[PDB]
Amino acid sequence: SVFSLKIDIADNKFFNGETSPLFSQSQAKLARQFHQKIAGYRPTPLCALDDLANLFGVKKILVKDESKRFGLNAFKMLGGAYAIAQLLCEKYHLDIETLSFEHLKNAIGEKMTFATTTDGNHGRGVAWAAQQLGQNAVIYMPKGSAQERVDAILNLGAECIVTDMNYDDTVRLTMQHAQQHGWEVVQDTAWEGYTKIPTWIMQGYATLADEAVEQMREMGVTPTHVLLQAGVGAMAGGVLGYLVDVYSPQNLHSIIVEPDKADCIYRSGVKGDIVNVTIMAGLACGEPNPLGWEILRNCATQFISCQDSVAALGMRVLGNPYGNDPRIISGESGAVGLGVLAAVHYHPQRQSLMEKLALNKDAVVLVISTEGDTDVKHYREVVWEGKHAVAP
Amino acid sequence: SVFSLKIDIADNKFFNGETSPLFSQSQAKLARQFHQKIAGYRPTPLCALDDLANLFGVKKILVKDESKRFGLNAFKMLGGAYAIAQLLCEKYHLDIETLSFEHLKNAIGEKMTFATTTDGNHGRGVAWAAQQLGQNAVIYMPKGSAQERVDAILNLGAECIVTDMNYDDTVRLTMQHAQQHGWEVVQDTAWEGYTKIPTWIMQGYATLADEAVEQMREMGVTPTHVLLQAGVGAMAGGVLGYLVDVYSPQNLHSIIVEPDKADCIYRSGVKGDIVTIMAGLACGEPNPLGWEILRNCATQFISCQDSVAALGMRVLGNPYGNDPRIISGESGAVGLGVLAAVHYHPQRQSLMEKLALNKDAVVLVISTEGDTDVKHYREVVWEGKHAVA
Repeated sequence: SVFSLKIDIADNKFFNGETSPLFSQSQAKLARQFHQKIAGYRPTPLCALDDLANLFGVKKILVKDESKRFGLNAFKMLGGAYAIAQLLCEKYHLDIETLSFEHLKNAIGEKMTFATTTDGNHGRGVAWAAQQLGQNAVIYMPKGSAQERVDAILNLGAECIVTDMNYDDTVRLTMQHAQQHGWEVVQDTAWEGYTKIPTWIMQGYATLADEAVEQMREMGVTPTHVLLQAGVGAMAGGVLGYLVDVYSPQNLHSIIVEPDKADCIYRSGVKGDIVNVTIMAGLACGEPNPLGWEILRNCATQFISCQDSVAALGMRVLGNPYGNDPRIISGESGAVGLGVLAAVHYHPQRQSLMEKLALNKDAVVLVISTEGDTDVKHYREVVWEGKHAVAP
Repeated sequence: SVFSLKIDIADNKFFNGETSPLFSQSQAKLARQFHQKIAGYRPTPLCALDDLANLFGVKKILVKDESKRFGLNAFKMLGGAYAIAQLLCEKYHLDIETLSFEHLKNAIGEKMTFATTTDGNHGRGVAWAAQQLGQNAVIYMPKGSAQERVDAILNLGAECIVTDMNYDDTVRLTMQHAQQHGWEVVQDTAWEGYTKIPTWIMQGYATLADEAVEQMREMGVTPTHVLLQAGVGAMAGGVLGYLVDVYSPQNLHSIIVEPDKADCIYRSGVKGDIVTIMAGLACGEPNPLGWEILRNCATQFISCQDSVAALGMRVLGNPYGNDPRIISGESGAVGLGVLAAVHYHPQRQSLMEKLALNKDAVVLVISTEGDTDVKHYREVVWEGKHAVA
């Protein structure tokens, strides 16, 4: 059926192609060397959706499936565990490059307590790392957070306090308690006086991009496009930072994807300056991450502000593939990049939307599925019950 | 996670447990012998939905996947091709056991013309068999029929006429033209003076039942339940007829499943006498031959809301846990849809008790068709068309 879902596309007028000092091939290779030492490491699958690509009128659609990332069901621990390891190594005067993760688990020293607010995956990665390394974790979640996500954190030995307040008021509470008790704040975003931890996080994320590049080279393919879903822009910034260093920013058509109720990067993209703004878990934004914004402002090709139901489409399209394509389990925020492609294909303005996005029969499109079914109830409501339908 | 879809359950008050020697084991095996000889024959998969069973609170859910029935994407050829072969052997003094497709496809001489009305699957089976055996087919389809289904018939070398009338009015036109030009009417239902062809069709359908029994006995399992979606009850009658001969009609909890606006068998079950719908489950009047079997041997009849089928499609297409994926059309999935609707229903406990569904239940389900209309299929599974709320 032909349907019209809100897709706003805006060219990045502030593009300059200046690559990053903090986020490149070398730091990502370092991070992956670290990840390669953790029990249960395995590069996550890069799935070829050949039949969907032929339906959509592109050459290839490739989906990085991060639901396979160590049983955490999301990509987030790549950064969270890396930042936590770095912090511990720093406190114990250890060199993270010359030791194994197991060496770190049995490390002796003063115990740290990590404090975080999360709407799902970030807190879980922090809680996971804290437990592995014998440290403590205190994770706060906003009002209305799903009990399953709370329990995922509790099952990792961390305290998990569900507040009566929204996301931002909970961050403030995390910061205030951490000051009071002498805890270490671990957030995936940056602000003035707080750039060190978010940098490690973004460098850690780049492991998934290094894996994808290797896998693409093995396949003998070169991407022309990448879609990156962005909350504050930590993943987008870190992942694009890596890919832009490999491919050049002129020769990679990067698209940043946000839901329209939290399109903080999209709005910043039009103005050029930082624009400050419930949202699908994962893609919340209040203020854009300033470290990530630097990379996106410089190197992102386009920004998209899309309708919420676009993500739900993506969940379904991945969950019940076309032709003989492989099946992928993708949560709301995980699927929105793929959703964009599905939404463009059924759109009346298919032809001009494709031309705008420079999609054609030669396009090799890289998509990141950032999480699996982290809320199983919401997942099945979408894919089985048809909740958040296209028309409704 | 909580939703109430209408699923009317009625015990069969007219149950007597009288099997049908006519639709039993021996006739199914005879029809299977015929299908076995057809190039590319392979029994259709019987998929174990173990993780779905554990979620729903039953021992096993087994799904007969008729989307693998040759390249037809539906079970229907099993009856249609068998009946057509029997007609040809009768007319041209041939032996069914030694019948050569290659010989009939190329032979010169007298040819039959087979006339039928379909909403999709039946006519495609008739067209397929006509092509394979060197005969002619003229297929009529009602107003609004999907162009993909029309093309599928045309691709088989048949004539396909799309009318501006409903299903029933198209059947009469088929009968009028066949009488006028001397064609052979091949319909998958019965009326007075028209039972012989439908009989073969129902016996042919039982090949899927014979296959599933073989597969279940290879698995070492015994089914406690079977859900059968019924249009006029030809598939149901033929399949249950077979199944109750194998397992006895007392030891097998059979549930006949019908959509809302076409519940002709359900209304006949409550009364006791013969009384544009999702493709394949149109009725109007029940098949008398099928009705005799269901009245006798069916444990229960279900009249369910339309969206139950759309649920089944999505549940099959995007499985739970590590279960195998199954592509199932609207009518194909409605049997599985009932199970998923019960599970999420407020009255789950009293629905399962009413259906004798428990932790020991081994539930056999038939997926009668795959994605025969791909536009519709993807609208349901991707776009969320016919949502639960």
